[PDB]
Amino acid sequence: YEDFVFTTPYFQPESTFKSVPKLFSDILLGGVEWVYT
Amino acid sequence: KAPGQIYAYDIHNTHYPYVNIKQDSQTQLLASFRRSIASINPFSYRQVPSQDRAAFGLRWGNAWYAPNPYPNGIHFDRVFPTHYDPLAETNRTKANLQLIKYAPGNYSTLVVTSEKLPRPCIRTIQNYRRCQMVNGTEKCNSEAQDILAICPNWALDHMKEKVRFYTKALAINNQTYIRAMQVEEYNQGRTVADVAPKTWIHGTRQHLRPDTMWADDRYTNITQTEINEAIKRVEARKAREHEKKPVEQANVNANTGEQPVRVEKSLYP
Amino acid sequence: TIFAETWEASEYQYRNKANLKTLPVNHLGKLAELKFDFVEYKAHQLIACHLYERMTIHCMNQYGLFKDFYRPECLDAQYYFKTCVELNAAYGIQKKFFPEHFVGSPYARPVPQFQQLGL
Amino acid sequence: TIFAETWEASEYQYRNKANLKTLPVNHLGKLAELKFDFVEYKAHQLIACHLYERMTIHCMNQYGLFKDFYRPECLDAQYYFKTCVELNAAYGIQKKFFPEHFVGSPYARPVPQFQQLGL
Amino acid sequence: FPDRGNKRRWFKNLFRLIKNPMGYIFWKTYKARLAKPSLIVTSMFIGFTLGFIKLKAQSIAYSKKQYA
Amino acid sequence: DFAELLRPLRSLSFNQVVDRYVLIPPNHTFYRNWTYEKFLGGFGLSYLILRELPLRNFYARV
Ligand SMILES: CCCCCCCCCCCCCCCCCC(=O)OC[C@H](COP(=O)([O-])OCC(O)COP(=O)([O-])OC[C@@H](COC(=O)CCCCCCCCCCCCCCCCC)OC(=O)CCCCCCCCCCCCCCCCC)OC(=O)CCCCCCCCCCCCCCCCC
Ligand SMILES: CCCCCCCCCCCCCCCCCC(=O)OC[C@H](COP(=O)([O-])OCC(O)COP(=O)([O-])OC[C@@H](COC(=O)CCCCCCCCCCCCCCCCC)OC(=O)CCCCCCCCCCCCCCCCC)OC(=O)CCCCCCCCCCCCCCCCC
Ligand SMILES: CCCCCCCCCCCCCCCCCC(=O)OC[C@H](COP(=O)([O-])OCC(O)COP(=O)([O-])OC[C@@H](COC(=O)CCCCCCCCCCCCCCCCC)OC(=O)CCCCCCCCCCCCCCCCC)OC(=O)CCCCCCCCCCCCCCCCC
Ligand SMILES: CCCCCCCCCCCCCCCCCC(=O)OC[C@H](COP(=O)([O-])OCC(O)COP(=O)([O-])OC[C@@H](COC(=O)CCCCCCCCCCCCCCCCC)OC(=O)CCCCCCCCCCCCCCCCC)OC(=O)CCCCCCCCCCCCCCCCC
Ligand SMILES: CCCCCCCCCCCCCCCCCC(=O)OC[C@H](COP(=O)([O-])OCC(O)COP(=O)([O-])OC[C@@H](COC(=O)CCCCCCCCCCCCCCCCC)OC(=O)CCCCCCCCCCCCCCCCC)OC(=O)CCCCCCCCCCCCCCCCC
Ligand SMILES: CCCCCCCC/C=C/CCCCCCCC(=O)OC[C@H](COP(=O)(O)OCCN)OC(=O)CCCCCCC/C=C/CCCCCCCC
Repeated sequence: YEDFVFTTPYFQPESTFKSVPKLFSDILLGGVEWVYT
Repeated sequence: KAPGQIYAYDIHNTHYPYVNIKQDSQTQLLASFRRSIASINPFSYRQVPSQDRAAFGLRWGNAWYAPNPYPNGIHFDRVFPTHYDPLAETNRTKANLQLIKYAPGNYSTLVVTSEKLPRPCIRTIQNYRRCQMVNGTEKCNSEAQDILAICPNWALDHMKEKVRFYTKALAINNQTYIRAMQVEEYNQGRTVADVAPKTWIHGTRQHLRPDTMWADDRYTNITQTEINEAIKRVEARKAREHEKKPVEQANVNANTGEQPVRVEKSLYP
Repeated sequence: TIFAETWEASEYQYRNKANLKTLPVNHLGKLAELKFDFVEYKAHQLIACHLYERMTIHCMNQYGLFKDFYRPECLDAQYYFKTCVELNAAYGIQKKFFPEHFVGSPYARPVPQFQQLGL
Repeated sequence: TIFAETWEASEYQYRNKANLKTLPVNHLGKLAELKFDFVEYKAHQLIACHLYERMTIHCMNQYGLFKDFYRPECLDAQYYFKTCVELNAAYGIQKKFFPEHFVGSPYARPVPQFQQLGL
Repeated sequence: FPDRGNKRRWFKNLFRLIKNPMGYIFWKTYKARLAKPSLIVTSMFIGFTLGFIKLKAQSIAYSKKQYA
Repeated sequence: DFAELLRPLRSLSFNQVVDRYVLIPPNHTFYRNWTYEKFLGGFGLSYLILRELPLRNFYARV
């Protein structure tokens, strides 16, 4: 670019329209441990 | 319907070998007396196990015996640095609370283990392999998706890593192959026809003399006069060998502020 | 940018880092601490950080900015509005350039292709 | 396989794992616990695990395997020899197929190529 | 000279405690137990003592959890 | 002595060795831990006898 070289592989513009359906995933702060007394 | 006996019982023919490791006169005398009356002694304990009765280990006086744990330099200090050396003493001193804690596994070795994948995840793999060898890979997409869905994510990470390890182990075994199957300069053009009809015994001490002067009686009749005459001859040959000497190389570890190369250590300080 | 009134709380929690902050919905209880009369529609209270902005305008219209705006109900509204738009700007950038940090992203813990399993 | 009498103690320590064991040199002090007379050369005491084996042979020649070999100095020699060849076989295999586990390996913490720095 | 009649007196009381601990504790505390507190105070002593021992046992069991 | 450890094996075939020392018929009805109960339980029985020592001095029995 402006007196600078940034080596990157060939960009694929088709990756923009990649169908990625969102999946359910819930985090439970406060859950089960490995062992109990 | 007699109880089964282990192979050790036929070696000793008794269940009560009073084996005590403590080698003092009092202990071995009492053990010999107890070994003789063990048939009618109510205070008798087995040291040879069986199917019907368990047994005790080796006795150490009144306590029990266990070998000294293999020397281990790992330890953890409490009050002051003890500089523990496992080779400085014969028997390992007991760990005091305020002095030291030794490494875990007094009697332990290094092994390789593997987790067992879940049963439902195993069944999906068996279903894919079976469907593969019968219908081919191209008609097993559904069975492949069942593996990605049912197997937990940690199992899939283990399956992914096994392929990468065995790829590494494959390259390592093949590099050993290339070094092994490489023909050295002293074996150029030599085949199995040039091998001598010798076996392992033909290279032992009886047939091939070791490189030591007193391995046999070869030099036992050598007098001092013949020694002086030999020193003259070995110095005559050095008038042709000493003419050349390798050149001193530059020191790659000159800078002490640089990570030094692990160079071959000198034979002598 | 969040293009809705509501967002999943878990989608703004970190998966590989300790969760020390959340991105909570607007605190509607602070709206009842305003002593004066004002008109507020329920259609504007759920969008992020905007309720605190409207509360600040209502407080700066009733009072000014000098010795009358300095009351606990009005200063918390301005502080919440400033803090809300700062946290959302940071979470928005982190959602855009670090989507793999959050729970629910397929890249937080990537599932391998079947060709990597060696079967 | 170690092709020398001596090895760097740090070359068999783990870099990314807790160090709970060492690979010590042969315990020469155990040789002086044998009460009987024997001939042992110093040129054989440094190579790994071999001194314990020669001690076991000396004890199995002086004593047998029954009621006379069972003394503390002779059982520790047999136990050390069995344990030494078991650890060295495990460390040797781990040195062959897992070289990046140990301190001193360039793959334990790989230094990047200059092309990866983007300068 | 010292009082030689008091020699080894701490050992002798220890062995008498091992021989009959309840008989030793009974007579050593007899005059003190002549003044008996209320049922409430006695219950609080037992309640807080056994409660401290119960928590001590749970702390021991947690140490086995950390060892595992 | 190494050949003495294999003495009970030289008189047997491989099938006899497996049936003799490997394929012991399963019988899980034995009180195997009686060996330990007798040994460690003997301390309590020995105390019952030892607590009756006619040593007159109390501190001698201590
Ligand atoms: C070169 C080769 C050879 C090398 C040899 C090396 C060894 C050297 C040998 C020579 C050494 C001795 C020299 C001559 C000494 C002469 C002095 C003298 O006149 O006697 C004084 C002393 C007078 O006692 P006393 O007047 O009758 O009564 C004491 C008072 O009345 C008070 O009685 P009390 O009822 O009121 O109880 C209080 C008492 C005791 O009460 C206590 O609280 C102490 C408790 C200690 C035991 C418990 C420890 C805790 C751990 C175990 C738990 C036990 C629990 C039991 C219950 C089970 C669970 C409920 O307090 C004491 O400390 C009394 C101890 C004696 C006083 C000395 C000064 C001590 C002050 C510093 C104290 C700290 C050290 C204490 C050491 C242990 C004391 C027993 O007598 C002795 O102690 C004799 C000791 C010498 C015996 C020599 C034996 C032969 C030596 C060779 C044997 C081989 C050794 C091999 C070693 C190998 C190397 C490791
Ligand atoms: C300070 C706070 C912290 C305190 C920590 C806790 C202290 C330890 C507590 C341990 C509890 C164990 C319970 C034992 C059951 C005893 C039941 C009973 O009725 O006792 C009578 C019982 C005597 O009845 P006996 O059987 O008819 O014996 C009379 C014969 O004439 C005896 O013949 P003799 O008079 O001619 O002999 C002389 C006499 C006096 O001479 C001596 O005792 C001095 C020599 C003592 C040696 C050092 C002892 C080291 C510890 C003992 C061994 C380890 C534990 C063994 C198992 C014990 C548990 C059963 O010996 C005896 O009194 C009896 C011998 C003592 C036992 C010796 C053999 C030990 C091994 C036993 C083998 C049998 C069981 C197999 C093992 C079981 C394992 C599953 O006393 C004992 O046997 C020992 C008492 C043990 C407790 C002593 C400390 C209690 C008080 C602690 C402080 C309390 C604070 C809370 C109160 C707050 C107050 C305000
Ligand atoms: C190896 C284990 C190591 C750890 C454990 C170590 C354990 C060591 C301690 C052993 C036991 C303590 C020693 C007692 C000495 C002998 C008995 C005695 O006291 O002589 C009677 C004598 C007078 O009683 P009396 O002549 O029979 O007259 C009463 C009449 O019978 C009629 O009564 P009244 O109508 O005139 O008055 C009603 C009643 C008043 O009502 C009461 O009695 C008050 C106490 C009710 C129950 C309190 C909870 C139970 C405490 C034990 C359970 C442990 C709790 C868990 C602790 C967790 C934190 C560590 O008065 C009394 O009955 C006596 C009260 C005098 C206070 C009692 C002594 C202090 C409390 C016990 C100490 C606790 C230490 C154990 C834990 C230590 C851990 C390091 O008391 C005195 O000695 C006078 C001293 C001054 C006392 C007043 C000022 C106390 C200032 C210090 C308080 C310390 C509190 C510690 C709290 C623990 C931490 C939360
Ligand atoms: C026609 C009438 C009906 C017939 C009546 C017949 C009654 C038969 C009497 C026979 C007496 C029992 C004989 C054997 C025991 C003698 C030895 C003894 O231990 O006595 C204590 C004895 C004497 O105690 P003291 O310090 O001298 O005080 C004497 C009196 O308490 C006085 O102390 P004070 O002067 O300081 O009075 C002030 C009082 C002040 O109290 C008040 O002003 C009002 C109290 C209101 C209570 C509020 C209750 C609230 C409940 C809430 C619960 C919520 C949770 C529920 C959850 C459920 C699930 C949803 O505060 C207290 O002292 C309370 C003391 C503890 C009371 C516990 C029981 C209360 C209810 C009893 C009901 C019995 C039926 C009554 C029918 C008549 C009704 C008009 O204490 C000792 O020192 C000896 C050793 C004690 C060791 C402690 C651990 C022993 C554990 C075993 C004990 C024996 C087995 C159990 C037997 C019953 C014991 C509770
Ligand atoms: C008719 C008139 C008289 C004519 C006959 C006179 C001659 C009599 C002698 C011949 C007849 C004896 C009958 C039994 C045959 C035994 C044959 C044999 O070889 O035994 C060797 C026997 C065992 O030798 P060991 O292999 O070295 O085992 C002992 C180790 O300590 C073991 O240590 P450990 O660590 O290796 O193992 C721990 C051990 C537990 O061991 C211990 O913990 C004991 C540790 C000793 C205390 C520690 C201090 C040690 C001090 C060292 C110095 C001690 C010197 C004592 C010298 C005593 C000389 C006998 O636990 C066990 O292993 C299992 C124990 C459970 C066994 C089941 C009990 C069956 C006993 C028989 C029941 C029926 C008899 C009647 C009931 C008893 C009488 C009321 O030697 C002993 O005698 C040990 C002393 C035991 C005390 C004997 C007291 C009973 C005597 C009964 C006499 C008759 C009753 C009164 C009738 C009065 C009117 C007539
Ligand atoms: C102990 C209490 C005695 C009185 C009992 C009264 C109550 C009666 C009710 C009893 C109900 C019975 C329920 C079933 C109990 C089962 C018993 C049991 O499990 O152990 C039996 C088991 C059988 O052994 P195995 O052959 O290995 O097993 C085969 C199984 N078919 O017995 C034993 O192991 C032996 C130990 C049992 C107790 C021994 C008692 C020893 C006492 C010693 C005093 C005798 C003097 C000795 C002098 C020695 C002289 C040389």
